Amino acid sequence: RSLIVTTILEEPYVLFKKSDKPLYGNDRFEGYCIDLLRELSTILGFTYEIRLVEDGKYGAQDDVNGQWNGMVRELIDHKADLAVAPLAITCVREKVIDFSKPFMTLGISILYRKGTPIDSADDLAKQTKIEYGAVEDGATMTFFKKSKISTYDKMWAFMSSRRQSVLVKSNEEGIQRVLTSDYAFLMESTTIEFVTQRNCNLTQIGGLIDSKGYGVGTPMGSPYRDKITIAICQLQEEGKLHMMKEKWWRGNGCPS
Amino acid sequence: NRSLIVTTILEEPYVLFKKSDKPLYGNDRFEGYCIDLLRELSTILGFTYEIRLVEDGKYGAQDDVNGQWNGMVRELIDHKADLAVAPLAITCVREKVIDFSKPFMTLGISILYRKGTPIDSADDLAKQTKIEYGAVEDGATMTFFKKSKISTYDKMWAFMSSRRQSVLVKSNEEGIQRVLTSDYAFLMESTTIEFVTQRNCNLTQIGGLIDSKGYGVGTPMGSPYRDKITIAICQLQEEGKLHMMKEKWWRGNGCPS
Ligand SMILES: N[C@@H](CCC(=O)O)C(=O)O
Ligand SMILES: N[C@@H](CCC(=O)O)C(=O)O
Repeated sequence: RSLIVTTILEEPYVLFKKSDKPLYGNDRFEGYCIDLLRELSTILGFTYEIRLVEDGKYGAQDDVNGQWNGMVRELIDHKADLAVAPLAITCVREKVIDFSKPFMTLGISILYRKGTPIDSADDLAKQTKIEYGAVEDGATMTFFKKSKISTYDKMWAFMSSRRQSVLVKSNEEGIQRVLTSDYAFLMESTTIEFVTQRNCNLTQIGGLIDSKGYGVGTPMGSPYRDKITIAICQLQEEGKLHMMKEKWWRGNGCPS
Repeated sequence: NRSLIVTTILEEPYVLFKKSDKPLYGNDRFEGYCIDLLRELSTILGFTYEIRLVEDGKYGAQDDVNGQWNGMVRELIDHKADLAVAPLAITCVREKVIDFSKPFMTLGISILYRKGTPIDSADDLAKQTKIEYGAVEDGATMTFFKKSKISTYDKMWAFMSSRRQSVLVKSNEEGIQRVLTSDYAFLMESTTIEFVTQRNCNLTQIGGLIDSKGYGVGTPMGSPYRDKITIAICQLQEEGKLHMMKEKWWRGNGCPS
């Protein structure tokens, strides 16, 4: 039996492979998470079918009714066996789904343009001329919501009282807003690293604000979770996780 | 309920002896990021505890021949302690014999040497012989190099293993003192490197993180505290408390970097 693997389109983790002819099935995707998924299947010996989350969402809990959406809800309802995606392992998701050990470490940081007085979230928090936000219903947005730290709680009051105007639906939308307006985008440092190598005008501002991991998600209590953690340890041991990251982030396009 | 026995090891700034004129007793002897963490866990979960330094002074690694563990790891396996609240690296070989909470801090292995050196990576360090290098004996960093199949790290282990008696040292403080007085580069965890370099401007990290892992609270295999501790650390992490404690103990922030 074939495991259903739910994912989401996000460069350079998961993308449509470019070719002159129609591609079908798993063959039509490529990226870091497609390579990882492939290495996992050959270690653990399963077959799989990749499907993109119908929602287009990562997975947040809505306050009004306590229900999840996105990739998390797909695993909650057992419509997927695994989620191989840049899905952040967070405490609020660990209550409803299970994660393998992280296959990559990252943090929330700020994507903005080179050449400004802003050099930390602290500088953003204390003003309102430069708008900022994050992907709505992602892990970054939940960081700000739960923090009892002045700077981050103040950034959440700002974003919160301007939801319909400063929260974006995807990273690409946030990236487009940084490039076309006075807007700073809170997003994950791994993605920022990929993005600032293709746009020399963009830069990560300040350091990492938190620290987290991407792990493969599974429904709560499933037995593949421990198998997958052991496969990830082996790939880490062998340097393959590292090789996969140089391959997908290879692009000495801009100066660092 | 009885007090939990917590095993730990002296290591600035995680765990140290409070500075005082008069002598202190029990738990009152210690201070540090870890001791603060322990204190917070105890009130979140409601337990009393007694802190005991690991008898053999090691974090824990496996014997070459029989594969028996030593250090804090071995104390947990043997049930001599209920928890290990220390900068204990969560690693795959350790997870086979003890349980860890979710990590309260992430880090990686890096290199500590003097500023001014042309060495800029472990690959650089492996190809020369004027500069010696090593790690804390019987900890997660030594184990990393010992098990590595990556060419550069395997080359380094061949060196540290042959000069073992001299280059593997008993603690971070001993390795740091070797960096400051001899041509010796020290393989160690980035959090600790960050503590040191912020306070001594003659010292620097060389290269990036050599690998990546977290610190976690160790518990004996299958203990019920594991999930309760994970739950507490999540509370502390979400709200911003771990960050506030990191800032309190990594105080020194004063060098070009
Ligand atoms: N990777 C995030 C989505 C994007 C973000 O929140 O920055 C998640 O797992 O929710
Ligand atoms: N923190 C390490 C010890 C120090 C090191 O290996 O550099 C451990 O848990 O073993």
